[PDB]
Amino acid sequence: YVVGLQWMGDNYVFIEGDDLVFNKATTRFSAADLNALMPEDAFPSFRTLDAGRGLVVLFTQGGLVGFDMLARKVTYLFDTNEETASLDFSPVGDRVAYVRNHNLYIARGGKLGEGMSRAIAVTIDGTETLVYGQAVHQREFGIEKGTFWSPKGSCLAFYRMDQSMVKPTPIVDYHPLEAESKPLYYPMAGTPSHHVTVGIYHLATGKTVYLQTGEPKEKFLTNLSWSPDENILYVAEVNRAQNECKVNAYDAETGRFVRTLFVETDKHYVEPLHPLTFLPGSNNQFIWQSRRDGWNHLYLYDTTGRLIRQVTKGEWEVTNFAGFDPKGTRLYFESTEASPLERHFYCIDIKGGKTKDLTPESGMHRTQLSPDGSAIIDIFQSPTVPRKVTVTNIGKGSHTLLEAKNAMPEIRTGTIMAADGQTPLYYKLTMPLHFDPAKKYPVIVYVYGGPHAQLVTKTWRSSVGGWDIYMAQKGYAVFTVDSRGSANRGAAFEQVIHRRLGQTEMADQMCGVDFLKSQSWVDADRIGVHGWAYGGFMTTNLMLTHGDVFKVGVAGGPVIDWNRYEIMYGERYFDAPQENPEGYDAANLLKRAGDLKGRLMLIHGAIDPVVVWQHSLLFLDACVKARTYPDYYVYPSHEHNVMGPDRVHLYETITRYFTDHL
Amino acid sequence: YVVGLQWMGDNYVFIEGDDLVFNKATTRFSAADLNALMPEDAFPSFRTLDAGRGLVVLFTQGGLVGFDMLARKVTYLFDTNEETASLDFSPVGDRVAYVRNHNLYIARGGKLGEGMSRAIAVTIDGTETLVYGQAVHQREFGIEKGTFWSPKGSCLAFYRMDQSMVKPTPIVDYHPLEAESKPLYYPMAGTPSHHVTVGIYHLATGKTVYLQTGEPKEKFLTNLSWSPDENILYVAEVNRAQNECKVNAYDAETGRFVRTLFVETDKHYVEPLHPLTFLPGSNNQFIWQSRRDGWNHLYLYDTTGRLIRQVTKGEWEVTNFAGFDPKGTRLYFESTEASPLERHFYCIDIKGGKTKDLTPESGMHRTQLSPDGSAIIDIFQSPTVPRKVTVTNIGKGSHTLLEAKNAMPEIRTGTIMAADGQTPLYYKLTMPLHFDPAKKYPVIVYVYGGPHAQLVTKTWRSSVGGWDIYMAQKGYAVFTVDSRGSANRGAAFEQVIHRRLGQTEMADQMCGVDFLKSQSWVDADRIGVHGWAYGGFMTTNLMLTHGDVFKVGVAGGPVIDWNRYEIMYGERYFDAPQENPEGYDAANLLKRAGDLKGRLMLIHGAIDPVVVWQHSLLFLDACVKARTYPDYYVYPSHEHNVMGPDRVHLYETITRYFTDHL
Repeated sequence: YVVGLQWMGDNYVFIEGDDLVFNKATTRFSAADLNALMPEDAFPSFRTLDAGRGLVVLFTQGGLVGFDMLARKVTYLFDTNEETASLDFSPVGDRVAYVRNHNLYIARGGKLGEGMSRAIAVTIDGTETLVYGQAVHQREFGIEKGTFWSPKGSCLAFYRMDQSMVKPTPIVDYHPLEAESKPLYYPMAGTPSHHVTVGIYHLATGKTVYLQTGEPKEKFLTNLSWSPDENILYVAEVNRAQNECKVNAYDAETGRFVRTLFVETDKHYVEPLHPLTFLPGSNNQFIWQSRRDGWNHLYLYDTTGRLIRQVTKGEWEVTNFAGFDPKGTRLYFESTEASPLERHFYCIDIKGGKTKDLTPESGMHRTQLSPDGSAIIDIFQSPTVPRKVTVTNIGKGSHTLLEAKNAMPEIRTGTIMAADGQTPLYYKLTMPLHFDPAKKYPVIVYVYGGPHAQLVTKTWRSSVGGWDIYMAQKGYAVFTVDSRGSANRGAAFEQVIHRRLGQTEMADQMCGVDFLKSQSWVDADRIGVHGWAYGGFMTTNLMLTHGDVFKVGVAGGPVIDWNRYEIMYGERYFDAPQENPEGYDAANLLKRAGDLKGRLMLIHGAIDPVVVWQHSLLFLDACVKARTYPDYYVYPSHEHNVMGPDRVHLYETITRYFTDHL
Repeated sequence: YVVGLQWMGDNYVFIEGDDLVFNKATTRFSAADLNALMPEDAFPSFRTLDAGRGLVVLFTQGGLVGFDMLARKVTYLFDTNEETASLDFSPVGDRVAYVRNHNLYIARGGKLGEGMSRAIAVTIDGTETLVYGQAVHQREFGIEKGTFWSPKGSCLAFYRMDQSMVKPTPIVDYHPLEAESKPLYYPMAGTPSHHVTVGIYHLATGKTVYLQTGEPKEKFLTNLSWSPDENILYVAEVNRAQNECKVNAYDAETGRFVRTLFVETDKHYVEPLHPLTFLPGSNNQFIWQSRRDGWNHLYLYDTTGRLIRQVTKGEWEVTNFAGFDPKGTRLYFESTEASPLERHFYCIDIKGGKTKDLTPESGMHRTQLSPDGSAIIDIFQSPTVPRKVTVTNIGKGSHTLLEAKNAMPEIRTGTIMAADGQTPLYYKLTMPLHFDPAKKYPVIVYVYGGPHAQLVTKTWRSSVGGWDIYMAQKGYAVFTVDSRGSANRGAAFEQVIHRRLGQTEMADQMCGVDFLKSQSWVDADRIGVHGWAYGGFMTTNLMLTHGDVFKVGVAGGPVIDWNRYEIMYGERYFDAPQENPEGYDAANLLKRAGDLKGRLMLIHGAIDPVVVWQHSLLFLDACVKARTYPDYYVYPSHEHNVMGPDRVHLYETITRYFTDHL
């Protein structure tokens, strides 16, 4: 990454230590010039709010400074009471919503000099048991926050989560003299889910209204989408069985149910991940993403509920919807049409038809469509190309903004059949530094395998934070393969795992082993395995299932008993435990601890809210009574992943463990 | 141990599967004959209540059966509501006191056939924050329970512990679907102690009275001792500085303070461990144990507070007071007068003078003085003798009841100077199985080192649960040495550690190393260390202090930061942390985690209430940030020590760790 590249109206900006170089399709702006315009070394970090209007917000000791870049003027001063995590600025740019001590507030931006005004408390009965304005449903179904402003800043929609009926998991903080425990309302598979409702605060009247979403109370309220009109608030409702998704229209004034536009079901599960996105200047048509036909595509609906058409279609998937052209006759997006291993920015006619790849060079393309929808910033990188920024006037020439190119582990890539004998799996093989084919090196299988992830793509070097490359330097070869269940290969490719977590995944992973055994340089007796989270589940499951093949493994934050995983994610792929005993039992690693004959180290972050510590601890417990002997390590200060400098320590631990036992 | 040997009036009993063979100085009693006398394979286990009268209690599915052995008659039936842990039977043998759901109750024994009567609730406002009738002050100062009956069963004294001012430590139970947390009111060094008061329930009137023990509320109320008279209730009060012990007399009728018999102080700390024990048929004289002159001896006091004399005296210590002769002219006891490495049962004149060793054979003598104070059962064992039961009519011959004698690790014993160049330390050395002096074996130092313990004594084989012998079989030599601070060597020998925990102990332990380096067969580069609890503290401290000497270690339930150890024990030897910063800082292993260069494994029982889990977890945390790499293992179901079959697993883990890294 090189100094935050992005759009500012019709200018594409990027920093330069002390400078913020604005350019087009050219003029600087120093941290100094900026300070000159402030009230009270390099260029300060900031969050862009309105790329188009160039409005941004600067974080500074005491309040936030709204600042306009295209007009170099300080917009407003906001006082959030030192709360930044939940900051959600009104689209009008003059107000910001945030959560503080369980409640939702709206601080009004104060003009420079004109004085500040007391923030407004939208709610006042918030609690650790009653959460307001924050992510809900375990951050599934695209939910990343809990506040939603109406297009015109007239209303502020927000979640209200009653989790008082959820038996909590303790999260211990071991730093105080005496350790302190805070409860974590983590709803486990099969247990009563939390109860969510959507409230709507009207800035004008200060009046609040909750959508009459009805019963059952556990209904999953996802993807809130306001109407450009602000009269309707759309909600993508999903049932507990997660096999039905009703998109409903709600009266934002009264909260009354208006009607169901459309419903979509699926044999295994439906999983809405994006809001409705209306066409520019339209209040009757909107684009909706669906994976209904086995591939995520863009559909053009009409607020009546009538499907006008499926804009994109094919055995590939849209991996990001960037938007439209000013008129709204073309849709821009990122997809795997070129290859499951690549990402290209496209552009298709709103009427459908052929798509035009705008970033055809083989590799990974991460593109940013400009505001005026004309130009395009493109950051590319392939196995051969480290990076290559390319601002482009859609139509004109493609002025390159930056190009680069660089003993190291040889990385090989190939394909192999999955355990079904027909499905093509992709793998990346990191050869040991100073590889000598005369030799017989030890190999470690790095594995995730779970849904929503794809590890093998045409990128630059590693795609696992460089752990593979680290290990390769210590003499071990690392191998990864996106087994069935992995992402971006279509619904059929993924859903095969339904109700049978771990089964096909391992069957496919063993095909990755056969491949490795086919290499002369592969020492079939020194095969290891490593993984985190879902990869932890796999690493352990593999060692207990194929104790003869894998000698050593290290499993971080491993899911051991899926009955203890969250309702939302867990139930989608496994279904409730009461309705699928055999599936759950086959994956309950606690039941097969006695099969641990090799050397395995579980690693966990004590205050982990994703995969509760209990998982790895209970495994150890099962081992004590089954008389098996795993190893262990705990990071008391970390949650799910060890981030920051501590990661040097994590890598050192994981690595040394293999150099010690593999 | 061979079928519970003990006294029953003038008979010495011991079981025999289905039989209970009574004998003298002879007749059986079958489990069958017994069942014939019950209301509703071998001989049932039982708790003796009155050895003299032969009264016992049998635990049987539904209630407890009081039974008389010397008269083969069922005394009473007790209904405790399935509560056994706290059972404390009235000396009258017809009533039992017990705690159930925070409250104290007294169930009356019901005669066979005559019907049962509803138990009486002495208290009713008990809580997890207000504990009634249980051990207090962290089970220090001899406190093992919280109920004390008056000699005639007229009154029931009991502790009332208000711990609401103690910040609790969580104890997580990871077995339920979602882990559950119960608070543990573990008062850490320097924090507010709990508030204890002694209540007295009068069976006759049902009236209750609390001793007016006054202020400060943190006063340690220890060693409650009733007067044979039942009018006075004696209490050994200890201050927070633990340098003063006032023995006070209290009116059992009103609870009013009567007077202070005597006070005893000490430069470092005073530590009362036994109640007052009046002379038979006397209400004015009682024996009191003190270590006031640097050695635990028996003192003869007068209820006025006047010291009549010091019955026993010498540079040895009384290790157990068995009692007197019917008349009360001789005291019987166990001591180290023969040698700190042995235990002999003695007998001295109440007037003082020479002591007569009644069990002179060199070794460990565990004796039981008969009720009529004439005979004596003696279980002996030495390095050469496995066991040797010996019933003896004090004066007559010594009829032996059982004698026994048996490739194995050669155990050597010797002495070495402590780091002060003058004090004699004793060690036990377990040689590796199949020792060959031509060789150079690796050695592991097993260490406790803390106060109140003595590992090196003239016993049979190991004296560490056989772990030394286990390791010796896998090629490693194990060495232990009772360093200064260890028990039974006098106050001066122990107190040297005061305010400087870990310092002299290690200095002495390194003298044990020099000794080992003096052996040709000792491979000076393969020296390890193992310890539990205080031994964990030592093991870690040694590896961080002498990283060059110790290559590998395993520390179970280790105290790492003494600021997190209980007030009672901790403050006695270290004094408060606020008054001894340097002492505490020098022992705060968290401060020196960066010095861990060798391989160390901490082991802990998750629900450990002695050494809170936090200790080892924080150490790991300190290591992550100091960039050092220890190993780890947790037993989620265990407390301080892994007992039962699981101990096979513990031993296997500890051992394999050394065979892997040492």
